[PDB]
Amino acid sequence: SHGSVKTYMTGFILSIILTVIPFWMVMTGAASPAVILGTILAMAVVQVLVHLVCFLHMNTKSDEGWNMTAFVFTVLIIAILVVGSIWIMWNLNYNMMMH
Amino acid sequence: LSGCNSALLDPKGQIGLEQRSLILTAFGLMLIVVIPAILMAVGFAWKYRASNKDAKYSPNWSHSNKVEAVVWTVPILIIIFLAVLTWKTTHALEPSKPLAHDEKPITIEVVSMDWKWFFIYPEQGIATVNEIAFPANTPVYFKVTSNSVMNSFFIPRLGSQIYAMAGMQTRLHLIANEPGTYDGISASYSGPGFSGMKFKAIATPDRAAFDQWVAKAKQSPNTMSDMAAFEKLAAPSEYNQVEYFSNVKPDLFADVINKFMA
Amino acid sequence: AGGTKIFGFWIYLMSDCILFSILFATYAVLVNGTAGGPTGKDIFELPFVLVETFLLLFSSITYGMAAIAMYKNNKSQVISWLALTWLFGAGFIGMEIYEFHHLIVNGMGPDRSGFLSAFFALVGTHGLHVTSGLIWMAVLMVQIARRGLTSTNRTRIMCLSLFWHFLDVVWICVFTVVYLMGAM
Amino acid sequence: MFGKLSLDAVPFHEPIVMVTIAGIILGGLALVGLITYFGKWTYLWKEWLTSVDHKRLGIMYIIVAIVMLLRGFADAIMMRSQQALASAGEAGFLPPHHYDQIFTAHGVIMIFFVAMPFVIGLMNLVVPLQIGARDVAFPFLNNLSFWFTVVGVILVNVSLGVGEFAQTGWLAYPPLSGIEYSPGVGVDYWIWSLQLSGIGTTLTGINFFVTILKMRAPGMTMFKMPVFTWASLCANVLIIASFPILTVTVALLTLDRYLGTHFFTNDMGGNMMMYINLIWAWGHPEVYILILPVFGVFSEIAATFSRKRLFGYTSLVWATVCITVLSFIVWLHHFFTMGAGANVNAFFGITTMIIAIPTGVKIFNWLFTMYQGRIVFHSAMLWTIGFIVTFSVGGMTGVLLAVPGADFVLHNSLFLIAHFHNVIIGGVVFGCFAGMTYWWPKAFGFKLNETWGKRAFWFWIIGFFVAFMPLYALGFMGMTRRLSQQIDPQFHTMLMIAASGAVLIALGILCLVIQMYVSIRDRDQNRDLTGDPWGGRTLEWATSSPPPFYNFAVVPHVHERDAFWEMKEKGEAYKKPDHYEEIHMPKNSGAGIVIAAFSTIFGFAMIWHIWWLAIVGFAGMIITWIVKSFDEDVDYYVPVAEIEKLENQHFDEITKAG
Ligand code: HEO
Ligand SMILES: COC1=C(OC)C(=O)C(C/C=C(/C)CC/C=C(/C)CC/C=C(\C)CC/C=C(/C)CC/C=C(/C)CC/C=C(/C)CC/C=C(\C)CCC=C(C)C)=C(C)C1=O
Ligand SMILES: CCCCCCCCCCCCCCCCCC(=O)OC[C@H](COP(=O)(O)OCCN)OC(=O)CCCCCCCCCCCCCCCCC
Ligand SMILES: CCCCCCCCCCCCCCCCCC(=O)OC[C@H](COP(=O)(O)OCCN)OC(=O)CCCCCCCCCCCCCCCCC
Ligand code: HEM
Ligand SMILES: [Cu+2]
Repeated sequence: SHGSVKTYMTGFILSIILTVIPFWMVMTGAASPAVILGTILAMAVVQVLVHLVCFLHMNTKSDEGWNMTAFVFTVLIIAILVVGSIWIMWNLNYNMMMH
Repeated sequence: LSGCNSALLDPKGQIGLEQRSLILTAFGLMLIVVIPAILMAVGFAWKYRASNKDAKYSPNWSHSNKVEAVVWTVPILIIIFLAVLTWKTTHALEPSKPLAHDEKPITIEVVSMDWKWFFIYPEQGIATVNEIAFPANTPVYFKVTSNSVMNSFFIPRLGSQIYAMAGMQTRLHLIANEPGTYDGISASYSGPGFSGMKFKAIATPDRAAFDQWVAKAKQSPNTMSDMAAFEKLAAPSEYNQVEYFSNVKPDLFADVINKFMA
Repeated sequence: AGGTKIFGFWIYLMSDCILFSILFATYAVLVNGTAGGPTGKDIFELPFVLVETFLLLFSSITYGMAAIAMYKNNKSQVISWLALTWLFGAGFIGMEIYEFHHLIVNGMGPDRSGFLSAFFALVGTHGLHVTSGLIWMAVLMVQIARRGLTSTNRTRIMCLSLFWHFLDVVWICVFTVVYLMGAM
Repeated sequence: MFGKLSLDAVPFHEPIVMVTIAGIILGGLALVGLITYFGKWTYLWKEWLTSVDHKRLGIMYIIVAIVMLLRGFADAIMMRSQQALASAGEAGFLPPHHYDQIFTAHGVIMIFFVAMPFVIGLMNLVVPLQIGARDVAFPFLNNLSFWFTVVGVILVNVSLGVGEFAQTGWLAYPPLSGIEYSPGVGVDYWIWSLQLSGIGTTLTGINFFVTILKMRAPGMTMFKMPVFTWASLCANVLIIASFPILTVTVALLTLDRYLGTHFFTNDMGGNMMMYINLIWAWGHPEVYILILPVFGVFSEIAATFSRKRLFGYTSLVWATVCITVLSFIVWLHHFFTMGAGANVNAFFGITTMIIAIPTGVKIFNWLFTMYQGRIVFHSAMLWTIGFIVTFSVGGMTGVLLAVPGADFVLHNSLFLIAHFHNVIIGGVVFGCFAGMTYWWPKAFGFKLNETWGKRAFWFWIIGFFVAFMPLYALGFMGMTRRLSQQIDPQFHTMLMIAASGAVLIALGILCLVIQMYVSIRDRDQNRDLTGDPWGGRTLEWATSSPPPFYNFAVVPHVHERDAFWEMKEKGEAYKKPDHYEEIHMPKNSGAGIVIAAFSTIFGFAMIWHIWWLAIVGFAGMIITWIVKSFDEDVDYYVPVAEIEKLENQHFDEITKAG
């Protein structure tokens, strides 16, 4: 419900070590593009996670439980409309080249 | 749910004949759970209506298991065999999948113009509008595209359909097991004049009759040998009658797509 | 009374997650619709995208202090920490419109490719969400100063806490899918 | 005014569209005359229009659907006649420019404005009553939602008057709807009517979700709710999750039509297959927003007129929940022919048959609610016995389309058309007519006439099988959707039988009007007093004939599943409490029509390129919204004296007829 001054300043001192490391690797160049793409995506999920945990304070005890439930269901609708659409429009683009 | 001499229930192609035997398989794999469901809705509404004091009235009967598990397993045991059949037929009736036959396919390139079809023969060199021709018992290779809004190449009596988009090559494979003159249509709405995209697929009885059709096609004063002649056959017109062009520009079907891709 | 609106606003935020998801699929497909135009690496000034992010990451901590002050019943501190939040969101919107102006007055506008269209409608929609949040936060400080911290203005600070922190959660997916994953 | 608006936009020389826009301007003014004569303008502003009351909003939602069921059906009966004339020689009376605005404005209307605010019209009237709540969770958001549904009607009912409507199909496709192939303002009327009505219907999907979740009675667990509330809960998870796909797939089309962007064009990067993908990613889930609340209307009519507990309550709930999640991984079966591979066609063709198992279990649960019971043949139960027979065939022919091998020959064709008419007319429409006659004693006080409701079923179900089974034998003969000129005369004998069936549907709509008229006239004899005319089971039958502005004087304490038929069985029904307490009701707000009236200006200005007016309308939508927040008076306490008076009236009516 409530967030202390320690909930912040620990998701803020941690979200800068996650908005600089990708913005430094992908900027100056530090590894193969197979590892850069993995880093800027693994740190892109951990930062969203720390935001959901410490900025939009999100436990399982809110609204009798329908606070993490609604989110976890909404992620399942994004992962279906995005991965589905990308898969379809990759199968559609390939099947309409000049074969 | 009817038609004994219709198009889809009396096809003259192999792609069409293997879809009829697929519709009649689903129609019968579902009459196992629809004929009872319609018979029960009538036999239960009558046997227990309001005045039949000869049955059992039990207004305390919700949870059962012999009638809840056998009713939630017949739909399953049906859809399961209706799913492997779906997979096998989809990986066998795919438009892109080339037909198996000991005869070279006759490639036809289909440009869906504004309310008229345009069929190019890249090997023979002819390019006719609103009419195709190919020998019976011989696969064909339709490379369907569009010059305008999205159409749908469809020959109902011969088999499947395939969409047609502006810069996009979609492929279709048909074969006519019997000669005749099979109707064709556009299976997707295309604008004011879509009701006139009606071609005729003259399937010749042999190859000698097809060569003599290309002959009469390559005997016309018209000539589609430039892009400025293609843009002349793009003025929005309706109910375009049959029209045989002549010696065509090589890679013309590739030049139609290579203008929504530059 | 309250808390039922906050949950309804969270459900609206889920609908908004899906809305933004549709725009991340349209960009995932049209990212390479760069016909004869500028690709990803050519227009993304990466430092300029970093300074935007730090103007939005500060825009969440400065609001968090406003929420803490509201929980401490310190209306003046609530206004002070909300007026500072509207100053970092304003900077982010200024840099966003400056980027969209540098792109348009150089020909690389939304009608140049399918990419720039899919880029102006994804980042532009986040900009519209941020500017709606700014209009909301400005029309909310007028009510905090006028009335105080009444039972109806404590919900609007928490209904805006979800909306304003969420705009910085979408941005974590915006600079990593549009800017980072594009300029890589 | 300014912009593209000019007298060269109103059809003057066209004879058909000149009589219509002269009849609606004559009927819509005779309405004002009748209202002003009886002086019912103040009463129609303080009680009905500016109303935060789910009962009075679930009756105004239906009145819209009923009054536009006639507008959408006249589109049908005209394009059923043109196909009967264009199939035999004659050219007809609808040129391909005026016919293409007919099947477009008939799918857009009868989906978004005759089927959508008829399902929402019942989820509004009955859902706050079943769970035991005194109103929806957000009252003002409910009036605004309704007036945002109307704001999409004043844009479609005006499209035939000034300008034209889309000529693209009810789901206007990218390359044909772009500004290069449909440059007139016919898709702008399609855009800003679905956009200003999608924003309004998304806010009404958040109402009934939060209402069903955090407004239930003290004791109604998630597995003791009525099945209509459960289905109206699973049909709002499909509104919150799918309609955002519409407010973008449309918004991406406006930019493609206003700013010249290249989202959905076919040149310079645009994929015109991304629209066909997104619009169906919403399109499908939107057909379960219509059929799920009808799976609830029929779950309670069978369990009521058969005098038997609903068979397998806990198996119907785990089917609606499945259908709620199984309806997001099936949306590709609408473009099997587009050209996707054999691994995505076959995958999206299997998951759209797995979604038929829950629907089958639902259909079979109702068959056993009737198994050993006393099936009263009230007209509301007549639809349910007819809905099963008219929906099993639809589902059977729709799973046959789910096979992508049999969907290549049965794509857009007069076989596709008659499946989503088999499952809609046999489904939603029967449920929208079975729930209209079942809850009519709970919305007005009197019971609908029966000898005309029966005659309204034997023309709708007879006039269907004789109007769309001909549209089942035509899909096998090789016809296509949206054909209106020079139809091959081989389709003639099947298009005349399909025309003599829409005449029976028209006779079945005339019977509905006659039924409503006779029931409204002879109300003082077919009058319901005790509030439980049928012998219901859910809590909405514990109130009076019209339930008061507050639903329940004291929130009911539910202990079992059939919350009312359990109180009525043990005797603890119609019991008078000792002390009533003042209720906390919302205040009727007139700032919802103004936000909507300021939205028709914005839509009508963005359509006709009147920018100085679009700016003013947009500002007025976000000025009446800013000043609505400064309104610190939005609730009032209903005192105990009025509650005592109403409850004593109701208990008198009960005890005097016991
Ligand atoms: C109320 C709306 C509604 C509903 C409920 C349905 C129900 C279904 N629809 Fe239909 N449809 C609807 C409305 C539409 N459909 C369309 C088009 C459409 C298409 C596109 C075909 C093509 O590419 O052109 C397919 C594949 C289906 C399939 C189905 C399926 C599998 C169901 C399933 O829900 C049906 C399942 C029901 C059954 C099976 C129960 C009966 C059987 C029993 C008793 C159970 C026993 C178990 C088994 C038989 C499995 N629909 C379109 C296209 C719009 C336009 O383009 O015109 C619309 C609007
Ligand atoms: C461009 O073309 C278009 C139109 O043009 C006509 C449209 O109307 C429309 C729809 C717009 C409208 C204003 C039509 C909506 C109104 C109606 C009535 C729709 C048509 C309805 C039906 C065909 C079904 C019948 C429905 C009804 C409400 C019937 C109305 C009630 C009655 C009593 C009609 C009476 C008709 C009869 C044949 C019996 C009457 C006979 C008597 C009373 C005998 C005595 C005679 C007298 C004169 C007293 C569209 C969308 C369109 O695109
Ligand atoms: C481009 C079209 C966009 C349409 C609108 C967006 C533009 C401006 C956004 C709205 C104006 C700014 C904020 C609203 C002004 C004041 C709002 C307010 O008073 O906040 C308090 C309110 C708390 O709830 P409560 O007080 O109980 O409400 C009662 C009366 N409203 O708060 C609330 O609960 C309600 C306020 C919710 C804020 C919603 C903002 C949504 C932003 C959407 C941006 C649009 C993006 C375009 C997407 C299309 C895709 C291409
Ligand atoms: C892309 C479309 C472009 C079209 C142009 C833009 C259209 C905008 C013009 C219309 C203005 C937006 C709607 C105005 C009202 C917003 C809803 C609202 O006022 O919230 C009230 C609700 C609390 O109200 P309640 O508890 O019911 O009691 C009344 C006490 N005042 O507060 C709550 O409980 C919160 C629950 C809902 C939170 C806000 C609802 C949506 C936010 C604004 C919608 C903006 C639309 C943009 C995209 C549409 C998708 C929703
Ligand atoms: C009342 C009886 C009805 C009749 C006679 C009727 C008739 C028709 C006809 C003739 C068409 C077009 C056929 C074609 O495209 O070739 C059509 C299309 C359609 N109908 Fe109906 N219809 C009826 C009821 C309904 C209902 C109740 C709904 C939904 C609630 C509905 C939704 C649609 C839709 C979505 C289309 C597609 C329009 C398009 O292709 O753009 N109809 N109808
Ligand atoms: Cu579907």
